[PDB]
Formats: sequence, structure tokens, C-alpha cells
Amino acid sequence: ADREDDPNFFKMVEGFFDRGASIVEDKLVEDLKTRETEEQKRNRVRGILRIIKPCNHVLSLSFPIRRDDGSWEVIEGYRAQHSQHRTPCKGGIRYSTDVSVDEVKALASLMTYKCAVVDVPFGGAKAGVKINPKNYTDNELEKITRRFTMELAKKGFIGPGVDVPAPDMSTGEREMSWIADTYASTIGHYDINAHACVTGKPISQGGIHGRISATGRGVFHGIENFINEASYMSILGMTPGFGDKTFAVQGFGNVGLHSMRYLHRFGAKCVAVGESDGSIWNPDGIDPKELEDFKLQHGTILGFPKAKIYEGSILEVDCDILIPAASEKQLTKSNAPRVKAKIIAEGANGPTTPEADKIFLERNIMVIPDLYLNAGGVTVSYFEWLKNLNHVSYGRLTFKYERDSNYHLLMSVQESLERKFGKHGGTIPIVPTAEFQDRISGASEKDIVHSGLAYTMERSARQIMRTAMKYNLGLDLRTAAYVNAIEKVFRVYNEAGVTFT
Amino acid sequence: ADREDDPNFFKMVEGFFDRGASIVEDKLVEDLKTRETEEQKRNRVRGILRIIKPCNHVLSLSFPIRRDDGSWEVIEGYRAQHSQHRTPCKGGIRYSTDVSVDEVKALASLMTYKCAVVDVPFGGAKAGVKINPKNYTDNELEKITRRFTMELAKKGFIGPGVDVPAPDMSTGEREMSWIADTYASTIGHYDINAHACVTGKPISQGGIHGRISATGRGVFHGIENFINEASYMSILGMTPGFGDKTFAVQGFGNVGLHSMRYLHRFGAKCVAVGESDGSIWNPDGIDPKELEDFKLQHGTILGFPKAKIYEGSILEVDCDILIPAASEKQLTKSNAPRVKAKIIAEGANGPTTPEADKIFLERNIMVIPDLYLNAGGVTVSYFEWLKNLNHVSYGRLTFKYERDSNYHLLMSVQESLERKFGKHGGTIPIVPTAEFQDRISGASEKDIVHSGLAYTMERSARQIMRTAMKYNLGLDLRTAAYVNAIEKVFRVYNEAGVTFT
Amino acid sequence: ADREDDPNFFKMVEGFFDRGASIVEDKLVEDLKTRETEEQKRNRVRGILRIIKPCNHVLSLSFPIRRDDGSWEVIEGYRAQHSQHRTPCKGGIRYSTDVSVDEVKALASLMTYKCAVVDVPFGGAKAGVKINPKNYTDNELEKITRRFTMELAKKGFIGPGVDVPAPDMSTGEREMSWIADTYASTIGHYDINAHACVTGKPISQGGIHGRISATGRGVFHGIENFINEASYMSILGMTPGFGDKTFAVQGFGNVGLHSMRYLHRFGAKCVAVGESDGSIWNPDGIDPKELEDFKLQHGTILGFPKAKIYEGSILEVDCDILIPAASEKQLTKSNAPRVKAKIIAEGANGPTTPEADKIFLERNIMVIPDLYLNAGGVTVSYFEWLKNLNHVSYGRLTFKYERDSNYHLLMSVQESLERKFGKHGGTIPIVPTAEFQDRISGASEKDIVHSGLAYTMERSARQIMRTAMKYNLGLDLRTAAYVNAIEKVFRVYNEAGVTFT
Ligand SMILES: NC(=O)C1=CN([C@@H]2O[C@H](COP(=O)(O)OP(=O)(O)OC[C@H]3O[C@@H](n4cnc5c(N)ncnc54)[C@H](OP(=O)(O)O)[C@@H]3O)[C@@H](O)[C@H]2O)C=CC1
Ligand SMILES: NC(=O)C1=CN([C@@H]2O[C@H](COP(=O)(O)OP(=O)(O)OC[C@H]3O[C@@H](n4cnc5c(N)ncnc54)[C@H](OP(=O)(O)O)[C@@H]3O)[C@@H](O)[C@H]2O)C=CC1
Ligand SMILES: NC(=O)C1=CN([C@@H]2O[C@H](COP(=O)(O)OP(=O)(O)OC[C@H]3O[C@@H](n4cnc5c(N)ncnc54)[C@H](OP(=O)(O)O)[C@@H]3O)[C@@H](O)[C@H]2O)C=CC1
Ligand SMILES: Nc1nc2c(ncn2[C@@H]2O[C@H](COP(=O)(O)OP(=O)(O)OP(=O)(O)O)[C@@H](O)[C@H]2O)c(=O)[nH]1
Ligand SMILES: Nc1nc2c(ncn2[C@@H]2O[C@H](COP(=O)(O)OP(=O)(O)OP(=O)(O)O)[C@@H](O)[C@H]2O)c(=O)[nH]1
Ligand SMILES: Nc1nc2c(ncn2[C@@H]2O[C@H](COP(=O)(O)OP(=O)(O)OP(=O)(O)O)[C@@H](O)[C@H]2O)c(=O)[nH]1
Ligand SMILES: Oc1c(Cl)cc(Cl)cc1Sc1cc(Cl)cc(Cl)c1O
Ligand SMILES: Oc1c(Cl)cc(Cl)cc1Sc1cc(Cl)cc(Cl)c1O
Ligand SMILES: Oc1c(Cl)cc(Cl)cc1Sc1cc(Cl)cc(Cl)c1O
Repeated sequence: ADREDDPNFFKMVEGFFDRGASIVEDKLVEDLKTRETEEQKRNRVRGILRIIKPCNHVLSLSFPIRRDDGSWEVIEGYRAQHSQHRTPCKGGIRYSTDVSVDEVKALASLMTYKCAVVDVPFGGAKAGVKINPKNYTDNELEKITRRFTMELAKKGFIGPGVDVPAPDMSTGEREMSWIADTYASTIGHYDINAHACVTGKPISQGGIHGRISATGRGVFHGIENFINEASYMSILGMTPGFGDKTFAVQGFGNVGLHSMRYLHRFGAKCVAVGESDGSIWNPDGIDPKELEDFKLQHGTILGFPKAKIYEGSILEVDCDILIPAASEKQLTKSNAPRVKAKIIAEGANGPTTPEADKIFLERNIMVIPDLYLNAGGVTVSYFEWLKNLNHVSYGRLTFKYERDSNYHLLMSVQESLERKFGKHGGTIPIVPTAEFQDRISGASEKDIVHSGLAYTMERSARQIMRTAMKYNLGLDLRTAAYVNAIEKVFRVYNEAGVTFT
Repeated sequence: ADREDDPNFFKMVEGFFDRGASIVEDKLVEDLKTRETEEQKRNRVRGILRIIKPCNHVLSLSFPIRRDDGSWEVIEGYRAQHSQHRTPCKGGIRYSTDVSVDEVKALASLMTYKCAVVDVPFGGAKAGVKINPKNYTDNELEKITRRFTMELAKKGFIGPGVDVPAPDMSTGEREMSWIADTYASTIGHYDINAHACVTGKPISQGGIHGRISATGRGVFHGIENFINEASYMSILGMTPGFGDKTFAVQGFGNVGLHSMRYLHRFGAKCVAVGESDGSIWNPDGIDPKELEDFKLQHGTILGFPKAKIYEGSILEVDCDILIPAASEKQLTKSNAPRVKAKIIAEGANGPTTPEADKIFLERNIMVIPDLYLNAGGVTVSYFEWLKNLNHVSYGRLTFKYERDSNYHLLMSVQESLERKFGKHGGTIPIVPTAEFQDRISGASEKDIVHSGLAYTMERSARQIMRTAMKYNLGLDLRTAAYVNAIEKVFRVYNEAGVTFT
Repeated sequence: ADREDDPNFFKMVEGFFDRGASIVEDKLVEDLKTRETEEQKRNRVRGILRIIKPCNHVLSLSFPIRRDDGSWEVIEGYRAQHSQHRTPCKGGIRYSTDVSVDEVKALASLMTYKCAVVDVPFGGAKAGVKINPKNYTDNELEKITRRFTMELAKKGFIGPGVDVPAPDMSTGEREMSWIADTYASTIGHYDINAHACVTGKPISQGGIHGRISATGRGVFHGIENFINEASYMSILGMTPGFGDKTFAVQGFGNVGLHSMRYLHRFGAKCVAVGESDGSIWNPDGIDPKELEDFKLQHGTILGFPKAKIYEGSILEVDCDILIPAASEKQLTKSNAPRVKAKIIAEGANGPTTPEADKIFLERNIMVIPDLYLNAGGVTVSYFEWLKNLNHVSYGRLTFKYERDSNYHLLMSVQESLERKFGKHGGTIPIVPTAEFQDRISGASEKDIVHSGLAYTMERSARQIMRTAMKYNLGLDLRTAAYVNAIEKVFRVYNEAGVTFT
């Protein structure tokens, strides 16, 4: 992911952390619920922060699997649990040769800070299996994930109340299904909540509506919240709204594909899509549906008819909004001065280096941070988990009751008015509007996911704005986010019996 | 140190492994129970060996502890489990700033190879907590080990049937007691075998006789087995026996102190004792009991009256036998040409580098390998574990029965002879010899430990000699040991169904 | 099996049971520890016996497996637990299309009666998977047994202290290994005794010496105990001993092959070996070692050079002893009048029908019953289980102690005599005989298995003889066996909240 500026992903995130640690250190000694004072309160805060930064647990595994051609192979895997300040750890599983102890630790800590930003009660965790999925058959991949689950289960790295994985790079519903099945068929066979051991499951296996596209939907909302402020767009030299905007996304998987689908829906036009092979381009825009079909049938976006094979880094293309949705450290000190985009919407985790962040602050480029912007995935994963614990489809017990109820409520206003305006008025039909007619039986699963996600992205967005203001951070939203996150994680160690001298 | 051949400890052991892997690879394709043939049998062996080398599990921990002065501190710890080919993993816990992921992995794998050499049914494991014990109070140390136990317990890194720790550098009965107590009071409170979760415990807590001095006793036996062969001493230019031998030990702790006590008992005289501060020397010998008292009262061996402060590396002193009983990589390419000793008895784990091994083979210096020589500790740890599972003091149920039994057996020969040689002979008292009188009621715990250890060290010693011969390895006992070890670990992997038909 | 007499396998055993139930019903009302009397004591015995006959639990399973060619297949399986009067149930696993609910129930009950006869503290159990192993690959078989284990484990039909399987028809070490591995890697991963969940395991996986040939060895002993009584051979018209005897075995697997090996060792000559394809014959005898090689290389005994393909039912061949070691109901009312053999040694379970038993009693043919004769397998399975619970190789802790001990004991007689017969005698070396020299270090695993089995077969044999006498049952050993068995199982009921209250 670079040579000159390839800081260790974990140290990189610690940098992001330490930055916010400075900014809020005062509000913390303030809110510190201690009878002691001065330097002891200053010291205590530092001690607590020193606890939060390092990952509490990291499991490195080396297990064998029998390949299809009879041969034996040893594959490596890791799962790090950054924090248990909130009982169930949460974090996906990545399948890639790029994975390593440090990459996983970094991702794990990003998970807990992001959960805090978005108010999801999970400490962060992350897993990685060092393989290139494309070099294995479906049958070998199944053996790999099922075996990996058991090793995690035996050491306490997976379970409804201990640690709940989910998809990430090169893993999806299929893998999640295998994980759930392995867990429920063995260790959790007596557990009524066995299927809540993992999220991102297929809908038919206890998964939840819109989880696959949840990150993209969330990316849309995160951009929407800022792109409609004017108090922010005036500083970038842009008009609010999506209608006259162009964007380019690096990555065309679960994050990239859906981010693109949603932005295109509200008027923004996709100017370029990138992948590992390369990228494509078209100033008149590219349609998300057609591109997905081409990719689906040909296995690559390159060669797409309604566009041209671009030659010159998808990140440097000319557009209003750049959405890196691939891997980490894609924007560094080297390519940063060349982004051409005014808004960097981080769909991926850690796509920009700290050094690249500076250049972006100088060139007046707004970087909507990953720990807020991509949290739509974990947010809906939280909903999936909750659904598995309740064992019911949201609304099932209340549809008829709320429907009958709303009609009687409306009938109460109708009758009251006919009672008043006796014969003068006549019949005064009080009927639902078309919109309320669709909400007549109350919320369903799909409804809750959508409105719940929009609500979360909005609540957290304001929180970040209020914080950027209170500390005059300008377009340094990342720092505002870590500030909010440290504050929330602090609340748990602080007020807690532990730390009461 | 010395700055020259300071290799990755783990890689170093892998080197030792790969060496033996070559030497036995043929006897393995031979004993391979496969219907297939040629390269497939050759390939299968390589695949299995590739499984055995890497550690299966490594847990890295970062947990906080409240220091005595109220402050918060984060301490790091690790426990690696190299192999589970034998269900309970076994390995000590080291307290040192020198500990790291690699050091622990290396030690862990040495544990499994050593258990195999000595026929103890445990896969290897090892733990390390990165602290210098001397910079903490007893109360802080207790909090550190108890908390470390819980973290290991919750992730499956300690338990009677999963993983059984023991002492190592800077840990002893005290720490083991804390570990047992923490485990038994929490997770294992219902477990009838809870106290078998750890070994090296104080005798009053379920520990076993002679475990503290077990490594020293074993070091004595390992040296005895070779120093009395002539077929080996002729090649070193020495006479068999201990009576006219001198030795120097680097380290004066659990290994060093007892190795010294036992060698001194059979006539060998200790010429020099070394520690981290430095060493002392006296050509007429130093007495183990007096040196221990001085050390006990003054906290250091330096300044001992019946000896002089030596200035010139304890490893280079002039003597017949050198016993490094401290830490790893103490004998390298740099100091090797200067040992002056003909026999290097490795009390410590990995004290000599591979490059140092060559120089030792050329200068015709016999290196009695660590995976055999120091295994007296694990061997007796195995006895402690067995004792905890049986819940009885060895002999308690049989003392009176065997005593009465032996007298009637002896009376049977007495009466038979008086019956024959009627009045010619007269009374023909058949009485035990003084030695048999002490064995009249059968073995006690102490008896089983001593005779069990001697037996083990002897059985394994012959096995190594037979192997050094079969492959003409000369004074390369280390390689003979790994050969024996790979052979034994191999057998659990071979078997049909296991690595598959 | 016929169309004439092919009684229901279960009903058939109930018949055998009811027969003995009558014979001992009186000694039971006698030994009944009741204050009440007459018919109430008579009634209570009947009630208890009504409890013992039916199997307590039977699990029928239907689970899918993915065949190698991608297709899906549903396989059927069952495991019955006849009695829990002794906590761990014990019984093998059969792979055959002949398996069914009734066959397994019958086998299960035979297991508990046989364990009682042989004094092994296990209630009986049995499993069967309805497949012909030859129509599946090794990989499919592995999936089949591993999946079957999990289904049994989840419903409490396998575990160290609940139910311990073992081999039977078409299953061996390999399958047992898969079972142990599946159990220990999942449900029993924390269990220190996980590997005792099954027996008949490969030696390198915790199996025990001589388990494979244990049934054959036991068959030898069972025949030996009766063939050397004269008080029994006079009634058959035979001389005691093996030297001048000929035999024919139906079945050349784990039971048949070893029964043949052991009888041939003590002078008896094998005249014919049978299999499903057919049989072979040679009046001068057939050598067990050569026949095994031919079978091993060609997959069939037919066509063996040092013998001829026999055409006429292996059971009707002319010989002194007939050993049916295949499946049940091979000797019925139809072929019984044609056995030509004076002794029927039942290696297999239920090879003779009740109706065939009559004809055998009339023709004065002694039928050494299966519940005694083939119990060598379970007996040694019991030793394997015990070994797994103790986690040590028998003798390992005591070899050197007992060796040193015996020499001092012998030295005590030597010194006592030299003390007496001062200079008259001179040196009076007291040295072990060659035989005692091999027993100098005490018993090893192999020693305990052999001597423990011989002891058991002998103790039970006398018990049966004493019972055949006390009731003048003549050559009706089967009934004597069930009498002994009901007595032992009933004892457990004549005191467990049963006869009481
Ligand atoms: N639920 C989720 O999955 C969530 C994921 N995220 C974030 O998004 C990333 C996950 O993407 P998912 O894992 O969603 O993506 P998926 O694996 O589908 O992404 C696939 C795309 O990534 C592209 N890609 C990979 N590496 C590069 C590269 N070096 N340069 C250009 N393109 C590249 C692939 O091209 P190609 O196929 O040729 O390699 C492919 O188009 C994570 O890092 C994570 O932080 C955040 C929240 C939720
Ligand atoms: N059961 C057991 O304990 C077993 C131990 N071993 C081996 O021995 C080691 C364990 O020793 P224990 O843990 O037994 O030792 P203990 O801590 O008692 O050893 C204490 C001694 O180690 C000396 N020491 C440490 N570092 C150095 C150095 N760089 N140079 C010179 N001397 C040094 C100390 O000097 P100072 O006090 O000034 O630091 C002290 O005299 C392990 O590495 C292991 O491989 C082998 C088998 C079993
Ligand atoms: N641990 C144990 O296994 C124990 C077993 N036993 C007894 O031994 C029997 C088990 O044998 P295992 O199951 O040991 O035998 P294994 O499957 O090895 O027996 C294989 C032999 O059975 C022969 N066979 C099967 N059916 C017939 C038939 N209808 N006619 C002629 N030969 C046949 C086979 O011929 P083919 O290959 O062509 O089918 C083959 O030679 C049981 O009934 C049991 O009572 C008793 C105690 C312990
Ligand atoms: N690739 C792709 N996936 C889709 C599409 N439509 C639905 N899905 C699946 O369903 C989820 C997307 O749901 P949405 O289409 O965004 O739901 P919605 O249309 O916004 O719901 P409404 O606003 O009430 O109409 C993902 O998890 C997909 O698996 C599509 O057009 N393309
Ligand atoms: N306090 C103290 N304890 C010691 C000393 N030396 C050894 N020990 C400890 O106890 C042994 C003491 O053994 P006894 O003194 O009980 O040993 P023993 O039975 O004569 O040993 P053997 O002669 O080899 O059979 C070791 O296990 C040490 O842990 C010493 O000098 N002082
Ligand atoms: N299939 C088979 N296995 C055998 C035979 N002979 C011995 N065994 C084995 O008994 C083995 C170890 O046997 P040893 O200790 O060398 O046997 P012995 O030499 O003590 O064996 P026996 O002659 O049966 O008493 C197991 O691994 C079995 O495979 C045989 O003829 N056929
Ligand atoms: O680990 C496996 C082994 Cl030994 C054999 C097979 Cl046929 C598959 C696997 S993967 C796996 C699958 C499940 Cl359902 C459970 C576990 Cl415990 C597994 O390891
Ligand atoms: O972990 C500890 C906390 Cl939070 C507070 C205190 Cl006063 C001690 C400890 S150490 C410890 C000791 C035991 Cl007996 C059990 C556990 Cl669970 C410990 O962590
Ligand atoms: O049941 C299986 C599934 Cl669903 C997938 C694979 Cl590849 C193998 C099996 S068999 C099996 C093997 C193990 Cl080790 C554990 C379990 Cl519970 C199994 O079902």
C-alpha cells in the first residue's frame, strides 16, 4: 500500500487516538468524578487512556487443512479483541494475504472506536485468515472457515455473549452461514441464542434485511449529513446536495457497490470505479446496475462497454467526492496533493495515512472519517444480533393491533367533529394519507433497519459537528470523532468502582 | 550478549528441528503405514512435519493492574501452545523483560520436543509476563499472577486437561500457589481435579516431593549416563566418573543451585558460580551449602569469603564440565572457541546457538542437549499432575500390606529350608539386608519420584545413544534427540484416519 | 436366518433371558432382602426382571452427508442403551445393511449380560449405521462416522461417563480414531478424560496393547477352560487339549483371524476358513500367517494355493471345533443336525438360534455361549478405558523401583545364607530364573492385558461350571451364563431404591 509513508497500521490508529486524547484530556479531568485533585486527576486520566489503547487479547492460530488434491496445508489466522469495556466484542473476518497481527489489531481498535461513535454497545474485535480466497475451491474454503470457527470457539473468541464476527474483505453471507452452523452444531448446541454468535448471516438463516447494503446506505447518510450543511460546503466551495455532484469509488465490493448504488439514486453521477486490476472512467457517469451485471458475468469491471479503461490511479481522478472502499493506506503523502476531490468519504477502514491527513487539511479537503462514515455495517449488525435474541420478526405481534388502533384513533377525530359540526358539515372522512397508509400497521423489520440507521448516522453526525465546533477543529472531523469516542469509552472506566482510588 | 550470532530463538529451534527432520525422513517413509508409494509417501511425511513445526496457538495479553501507590499500569503477557498432539499442554511461566512472542514460541516448542524425548504425554506450551519481578512488591506480584491466570483461564490457556503451567525464570512455588488458588476458586471450583491445573506447587498445596530440585537431579543423571560410557569419554580425553571432575555453572537459581548440589555430592568439585552481576572462582572448589547461605543472607554470590570475584566470563573458565543454567544464547560463535570445557551440560533452554554447535563439534566438545538434559523438571511435573488426579499419597493404602507380605515371603524361604535341612542346619534366619529394610513397605512418594526420574533419564539416554550410533552422529547428541522426538511426535500423526488413510 | 427359524433377534435373546430367569427365580426370592414375604417377594423379583429386559433408550437417526460426487444422501443409524445399572454404557458400532432397530437392541442387551458375566462394570449399548462400507470412499466414511459421533454426542449417546463405543462389524481402529477425535475436538475439548469416550483406539491415540486381537485371545481361553476339564470332554467323546484337535472358523476378520491364530499356536490345526464369498478347505491344516497375507494382497481367501475352494457350508465341515465368527443366526434348525463338530465356540454374537440350541443339546454338542466366550473384547476395552483415566502407561512409575527391590529381596536371602553357612558354603548366588528375569521390573501394559484377560476368562469359566452343576444343566452353558448374569445385574436392583420403599 506504499513505500515512502507506510506507517504500521496499528501505530497509525494510535496516532489518530493520541490526537483526540490531547483535545479532550481537559474535559475529562473536569468530568472526572474524583474527590482528589490537580495532577492526580490529570494522572488518572492518562492511566485510563493508557488502558484503552492497547488490545486486550490477540490470538494467533496455525491450523492444518486437507486440500482437495489430498495434500496438507497450514493456514494462519488471527483474531484480536481490542476492548471488553462492553461485553460482546464485535468485528469482521478478513480473508487476504495482506492480513497480519498488526493489521488485525488496528482494525480491531477501529471497531471499538467506531462502535462508540455510533453508540453500539460492543467492544471492538477483528479476525484475519492469511489466504487469497481465489486460490481455493468452495469446498476448501468451507473447511477453512469451519475449522477456524472451532479454534476460535475453543479459546473464547466467538460466542453470542463473548465475541460476534461478521463479514469483511472477501467474506460474506456464505462464510457467516458456515460460522453460525459450526458454532450452533457444536459448542452452542444447547444455547437458545446460538445463532447470534455471528452477524451478516443470510436472511433465511437469521440474518437481517439490508445488512449486505448496510455500509453503502450508511456511507450515503454520512455524506448527506455533511453535504447539506452549507456551513461546511461553503468552505469547500461547493453547493449543498447530490444532484450536481460527481464521485469516484475505489473498490466495487460490498462497500463500494452499494455506496455507488445509493449516491447514484439521489442524483450524483459515478464518474469512475476502481479495482485491483485497474479502473474505468466516463465523465457522463456510469450506471451501477449495468456495471454490476458486467462484473457479475465477466468477473471484472475492466472492458465495460459504457466506459473506458482509465489509466492513472482512481484516487487522482477529477470529481467532487472520492470514496476509497478497498483496503487501508491508499491515500498517503505521495498521492495526496493530487486528489482533485473536495470530499474524501472513507468507506474502507484506515484508507488515509496521518501524513496524508495534513495535506488534506491544508488543501481544505474535508475527510469524513471511517469510524463514523462506515459504521452503518456494525450498526445494522447490532440490529441482527438483537433480532436473534428476540426470536421474532419485528412487528409480527403488533401489526393487527396497531392497524386497528390507528383507525379507531382517526375515527375518534372523525366522530368528534361530526358530533360538533352536526349536520352543517355532514360526513367528515378522516383517512390516512398515502404515506401514513404504509405506516398504518407500525414498523416492520425493513422499516426499523432503515429508520434506525438513518437516525444513528444523523445523531452521530450532529455529535461530531458540535465537537468540531467546540474545539474549532474545522475540517478535522476525524479528530472530532475520536474525541467523541474517547469520551464515551472513558465514561465506562471512569464512573465504575474501578478507578475510585 | 555478544552481538554476533543472536538469531531468532524460534528460527533457531526450527533449525535444530529441520536438521533432525532430514536425518529421519527416510525411516519415516519406511514406517509410513500407507498403501500408496514413492513420492506420495515422501510428500506426506513432509506435510505432517510442516504441521508439527508451527505453534498451533499463541495468546498475547495486555491487562491493567493497580500498583501499590494507586497508579495504573499495563503489563504484557503471552502463552503459546505449540502442540496438542497430546491433550494437556505443559510448560512454565517466565517473568522477565526479555520475554516476547518469539521467545515464548521457541520455549513452547522446546517443551513438546523435550516431553517427547522423555516420554511425558504432554504437548508443549510456555508463558511469559514482561516484567522484572524485582521492581514490584509481593502484593503487586500476587495481583499480577492472579489476574494473568484468569485471563488465561477465560481463553482456555489453563486447566487440568487443557494446559498445565509450572515455574520457570523468576517464578516458583509461591506463584504456582497463587495460580492454583485463582483457578480452583473461580472457574474450576466444581472440578475434582482443579489443583492439577498447575505444577511445581508447594508440597502442602498438592505439590510433589523433590520437584524444586528435580531439574538439578535430572541434570546430574543426564551427565552421569554419558560420563560413564568410556566409548564417549575416550573421545573427549577424560576418565569416566565424577570423582576427579571440576565444573562451573552459569546461574544459581532452581536449576543451577541444585545441579551444583548434586554434582558436588558425587565427588565433582564446583570451581565457579556465575550470576548476572558477575561470577566467583576457586580452584579448590566451592561448597554448595555455604554459597547458598551467603546468597540467602546477602542477596548475591559476589563477595563470598571462600572464593574470589572472577573477572572473565564464567563460560570461559577452566574446567571439565560447563553447565549453563541461565537464559538462552549464552554460547555463540564468538565465545565458543574459548570454553575450555569438554562437556557442555545444557541446564537452561537453548543456551547454545547453532553456529556455536559447529565449533563445539570441531573442537570435539560433547554437548548434552537441553531437550533431554533438563527434562527432569517436566518429568517430575508429570508425576505431580498424576498425584493430583489420584488424590492419594503413594503407598498409603499399601504400606502395611506389602510389609507384612515381604516378611511372609522371606519366612517362606526360611521355613522351607528349615524343613529341608531339618536339625542339621538349625534356625536359618532369613532377614532383609539394610537396603531392603528401607524398601520393606514398598515405595513412597519420594521413592517413586527418584526411581521414576532415574529410570526416565536412563531410558532416554540409551535411546539417544542408539540413535547417535545408527546415524553415526558422533558427539551430535542434539540431533540424535530431535530425531527421537520427531519420530515419537510422528506416530500420533501417522495412524490411519488421523492424517487420513 | 431362513424363513423357518429366523426369530426376531431381540425376542431370541429375551428367550435366552427368560430361560435363566426361571432357573434362578428361587435363589432370588431367597437372597431378597425384604421384611415382607411369600408372593410379595415372588412378585418383586418378577417386577425387577421386567425392568432389566427392555432397553432403556434407543435413538434412531437420519442424517445427510455430501457424497464425493457432489450428491446428497441420507444415511440411517441407531444406538441403543439397554441398561444404565452401571453408569457408563458400553458397546460397539456396526456398519452394515443388515442393521436395524431390533438387531441393535438385541446386541445392546447381549452387551450388558456379557459384561455382567465377565464382571466389567458397564451397562450394555450398541450402535449400527445402515451402510455397506465397501460402497463408499475413505473420505465419505470419515464424514459418515464423524457426523454420526456428533449426533450421538448431542443427545447423550457418547461420552467417557455416559456411553463408550468400540469396534464391531466393519469398523476398527480407524473409525474409533475418528470418533475420539470428533468428540475431543468439540464437546469434550475441556474434558481431561475426553479420549476415554471410545475404545479400540489405535495404540498411538490412547488405545491399549492387544485390543485388536483381544477377542481371539479370549476365544482361545474360553475354549481352553472347558477343553481341559475331562468332566466335560468325556461327554463329547474327546480327549482334553488342543494338540490333536481340528477347527473351522466362519469369518476371517478381527474375531476369526485371531481366534484362528491363537488356536493354531497351541497345536490345533485349522481345517477350513469361511467368508461371505465362500470358504476354503484342507484336512492337513491351513496356516494363519500365510492365509492372512493372501487375503491382504488379494482381498479374498478364495483361490488360496495351500487349500481348495470348499463347496458345502463352512458350518457343516468335518472338525472337532466350529467357531462361527461372523454374524447372527448362522446355525438354525435346518443346518444344526449337520454340524459334525462336538464343540460350538461362539465368537460372534448370537450365531445360534434357540431352536438350534435344542438339537445341539440332544446331539450332545457343547455350545460355549457368546456372552462369555467373546467377552475378551469388552474386557480389554475396559482396560483401555481405565488406562485413559489414569493417564500413565502401566509400570512406568514403578519399573526401576520394583527391579531394584527384587534384587535386594534376593540379596537378602543370599546374605542370610552366607551369614549362616559362613565359609562352609562360600558364595551362594541367588539369581532370578529366566522366567522371573522377565518379570523383574513388574508388569507392563502388555503383561496386564494378557494376565488380566486370562484371569477374567478363568474366573468366569469356573463361575459358569459351578452354576451348570448346581442346577444340573449339563451342556447348557448358555443358561448357566444368563443365570450368573441375571444374578449380578439383579443384585444392583436388590438395593437401589428398588426393593426398598
Ligand atoms: N460489512 C462490511 O463488509 C463492511 C466493510 N467495511 C470496510 O470496507 C472494506 C471492505 O470491503 P469489502 O470487504 O466490504 O469489500 P469486498 O471484498 O467486496 O470488496 C471487494 C473490492 O475490493 C477491491 N480492492 C481490494 N483491494 C484493492 C486495491 N488495493 N486497490 C483497488 N481495489 C481493491 C476489489 O477488487 P479485486 O476483487 O480485483 O481485489 C473488489 O472490487 C474493509 O476494509 C472495511 O474496513 C466497513 C464496514 C462494513
Ligand atoms: N523447572 C524448572 O525451573 C526448569 C528450568 N529449566 C531451564 O533453566 C531456566 C530457568 O531458570 P530458573 O527459571 O530455573 O532460574 P531461576 O530464576 O532461579 O534462576 C536464577 C539465576 O538466573 C541467573 N541469570 C539470569 N540471567 C543471567 C545472565 N544473562 N547471565 C548470567 N546469569 C543469569 C540469575 O542471576 P541474577 O539473580 O543476578 O539475575 C540467578 O542466579 C530456563 O530457561 C529453563 O530453560 C529447565 C528445565 C526445568
Ligand atoms: N471388538 C470386537 O470387534 C469384538 C467382536 N466380537 C464378535 O465378533 C463378531 C464381530 O466380527 P467383526 O465385527 O469382529 O468381524 P469383522 O467385520 O472383521 O469380520 C469380518 C469377517 O466377517 C465375515 N462375514 C460377515 N458375514 C458373513 C456371512 N454371512 N457368512 C460368512 N462370513 C461372513 C467377512 O467376510 P466378508 O468380508 O466377505 O463380509 C469377514 O471375513 C461379532 O458378532 C461379535 O460377537 C466380540 C467381542 C469383541
Ligand atoms: N446488488 C444488488 N443487490 C440488491 C438489489 N436490490 C436489493 N438487493 C439486496 O437487498 C439489500 C438492498 O436492499 P435495498 O434495495 O437498498 O432496499 P430498498 O429498495 O432501499 O427498500 P425501500 O427504500 O423500502 O424500497 C442488499 O443487502 C442486497 O442483498 C440490487 O438492485 N442490486
Ligand atoms: N532450606 C533448604 N532447602 C533445601 C536445601 N537444599 C535442598 N533443599 C530442598 O529439598 C530437597 C531437600 O531434600 P531432603 O533434604 O528433603 O532431600 P533428600 O531426600 O536427602 O534428597 P536425596 O538425597 O536426593 O534423596 C530439594 O527438593 C530442595 O527443594 C538447603 O540448603 N536449604
Ligand atoms: N492383524 C494382525 N495383527 C497382529 C498380528 N500379530 C500381532 N499383531 C499385533 O499385536 C501388535 C503389537 O504386537 P506385539 O507386542 O509385537 O505382539 P506379540 O508379538 O506380543 O503379539 P501376539 O503374537 O498376538 O501375542 C498390535 O499392533 C497388532 O497389530 C497378526 O498376526 N495379525
Ligand atoms: O475439522 C474437520 C475435520 Cl477433522 C473433518 C471434516 Cl470432514 C471437516 C472438518 S471442518 C469442521 C466442520 C464442523 Cl461441522 C465441525 C468441526 Cl469441529 C470442524 O472442524
Ligand atoms: O483483578 C483484580 C481486581 Cl480487578 C481487583 C482486586 Cl482487589 C484484585 C484483582 S487480582 C484477582 C484476584 C483473584 Cl483472587 C481473582 C481474580 Cl479474578 C483477580 O483478578
Ligand atoms: O457435518 C459436516 C458438515 Cl455440515 C460439513 C463438513 Cl465439511 C463435514 C461435516 S461432518 C462433521 C465433522 C466434524 Cl469434525 C464435526 C461435525 Cl459437527 C460434523 O458434522
